Amino acid sequence: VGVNLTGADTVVFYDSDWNPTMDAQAQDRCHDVHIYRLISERTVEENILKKANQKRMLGDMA
Amino acid sequence: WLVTMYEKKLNGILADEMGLGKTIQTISLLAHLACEKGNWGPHLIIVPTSVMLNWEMELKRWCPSFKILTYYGAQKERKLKRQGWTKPNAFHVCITS
Amino acid sequence: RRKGPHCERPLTQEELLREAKITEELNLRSLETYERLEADKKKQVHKKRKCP
Amino acid sequence: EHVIRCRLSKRQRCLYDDFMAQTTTKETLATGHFMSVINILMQLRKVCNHPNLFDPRPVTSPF
Repeated sequence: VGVNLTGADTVVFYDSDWNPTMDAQAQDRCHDVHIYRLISERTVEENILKKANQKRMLGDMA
Repeated sequence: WLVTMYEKKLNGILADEMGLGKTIQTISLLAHLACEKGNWGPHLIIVPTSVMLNWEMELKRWCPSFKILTYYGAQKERKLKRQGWTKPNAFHVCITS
Repeated sequence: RRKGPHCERPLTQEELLREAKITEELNLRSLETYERLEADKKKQVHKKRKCP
Repeated sequence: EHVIRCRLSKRQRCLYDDFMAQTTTKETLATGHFMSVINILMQLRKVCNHPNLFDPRPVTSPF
């Protein structure tokens, strides 16, 4: 929608989207700040979040 | 970069990602043009209706020397605002939708 | 062929105009701060009672 | 910055377990088609979202 109101912390990522540069925009808008990704254990969540981090690193290095 | 584009008489397209302060960059360009080039024109700025107030506040915040004219309201109010707006130095930056 | 137009006041001084607008900056900031403070100190969004 | 971890529901994610267990979905995934795989992944994500969206609690009323 725009530059969300500043002064907000504890960004709760309810679900990871596996989409290109989603949390990067939130981090840029926010930037003390804190991050809380709701990682549901006992599932592929770990491997798919590793994939998402690799995608974000590639998009940042591009 | 914008100042170089202006000096060499070319038009610009700023494609910086959202949130990087393109508004602030354009305001600083206007500040340079006003201070070093002596050009404070009538500088038209066409923005979405949702960000007219945001642009006005950013201008009032960063560059307080620009005469800002927000072109909004009913037809009668627009006519009242246009009355005498052709005179020189009546306004420096106009903000419309 | 009786009437004719007229025009005058061709004056615009670069540096003096820059000074004039740098001064008008004072009025602009005064208006902004006054509006902001007056709104914040008067509106304080709320309602009133009925007149029956 | 740091992250957080969450725990799956003891009772309700038995639905997730049973949806992943049945050989029907296993074969539909092994097929390799794009629609089947993406649809199953969407269903799993939805079950990972308080599955009331995947299986809402029905209101009971006498017959």
